[PDB]
Amino acid sequence: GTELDYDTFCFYYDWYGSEAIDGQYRHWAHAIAPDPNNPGTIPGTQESIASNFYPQLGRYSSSDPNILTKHMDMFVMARTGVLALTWWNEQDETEAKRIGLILDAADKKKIKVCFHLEPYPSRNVQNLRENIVKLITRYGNHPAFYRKDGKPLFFIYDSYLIEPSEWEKLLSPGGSITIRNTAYDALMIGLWTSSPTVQRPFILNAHFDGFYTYFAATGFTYGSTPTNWVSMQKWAKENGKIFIPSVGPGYIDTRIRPWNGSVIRTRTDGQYYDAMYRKAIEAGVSAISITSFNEWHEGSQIEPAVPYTSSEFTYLDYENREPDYYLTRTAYWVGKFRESK
Ligand SMILES: OC[C@H]1O[C@H](O[C@H]2[C@@H](O)[C@H](O)[C@@H](CO)O[C@@H]2O)[C@@H](O)[C@@H](O)[C@@H]1O
Ligand SMILES: OC[C@H]1C[C@@H]2N[C@@H]2[C@@H](O[C@H]2O[C@H](CO)[C@@H](O)[C@H](O)[C@H]2O)[C@@H]1O
Repeated sequence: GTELDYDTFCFYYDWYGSEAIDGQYRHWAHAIAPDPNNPGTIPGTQESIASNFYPQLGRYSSSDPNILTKHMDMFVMARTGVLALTWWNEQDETEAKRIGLILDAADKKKIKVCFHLEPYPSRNVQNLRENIVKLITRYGNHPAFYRKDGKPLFFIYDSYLIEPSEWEKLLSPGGSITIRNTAYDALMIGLWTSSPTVQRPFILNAHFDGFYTYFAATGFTYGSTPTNWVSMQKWAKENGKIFIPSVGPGYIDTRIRPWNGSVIRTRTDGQYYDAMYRKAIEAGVSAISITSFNEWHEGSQIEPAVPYTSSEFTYLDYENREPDYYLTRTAYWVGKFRESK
């Protein structure tokens, strides 16, 4: 009852910086988003960071090998065997260095790493293919690189921004630039957002291998409404698709999106997380994703947080629970998920 689960994916963000390592407390400092219907910036000082919560590890660097060790030990505590790494195609030496550091640290703990392909500028199926080839070439032989039944796995965020007719070229076995039957074949997991009438043909026509839902906030989309998960799984099974619902402990992003309060989901001392995780397991899925390890801007993190009140902000915290509660509660749910597999 302590081993890692390799069908449990935890979304991980490597974009945090410190002045010492990165030259700026990157992401702890963050622009405040204008209201879609100034706004200024959060300066990323000790007192004022771009989160409604406050990390136990402080304003850390994602490139600090000592932080990475600590994070891998947290994954072990949570029993989450796969780190699903945000990937922004920065094409810079700092990105390349950090990915290697994360793979190296993960391997010491038998954690695996897969990539979460983000909506980088001009993303399209051709440069996606080239980037999948690059990632598999660079990292595919690393011992921590994830495979499921012989295949890499990628999550594709906001996949609906690319038309199914383009996806088909990459993901159908007959597609013009197919990855199927090549050295670069992979399980491609697209984002299910809206109603079945839209999403079912999208997924089929795009030739995705499966789908995930991402959002930690229940009801934000059809896909992130857990009462839909039984029927989504039924459809997945009938159509040979892998459904990987995303569960999270809460949501709050109002430091960076002050206009977005309607998306707040309160943690209620863990009861929100328990409810969402239970629904995923009851749906009878093969794999679960966790939003998130450390999306601190969106308040979905399971990473330890501490009480903190500064002269600039009174942070939220884990209340009646201890800082590592969400790690240990994840481990509880991983056990229940395994019991179901
Ligand atoms: O606008 C706030 C909203 O922004 C982000 O989500 C956007 C997009 O990535 C999603 O696919 C669609 C889903 O309908 O919504 C937005 O356009 C997220 O940061 C989200 O959590 C946030 O509420
Ligand atoms: O990993 C998928 C998304 C997770 C999270 N909603 C953000 C998206 O990133 C945008 O918003 C971040 C702040 O929450 C911002 O730092 C980043 O630059 C944005 O691209 C992720 O795409």
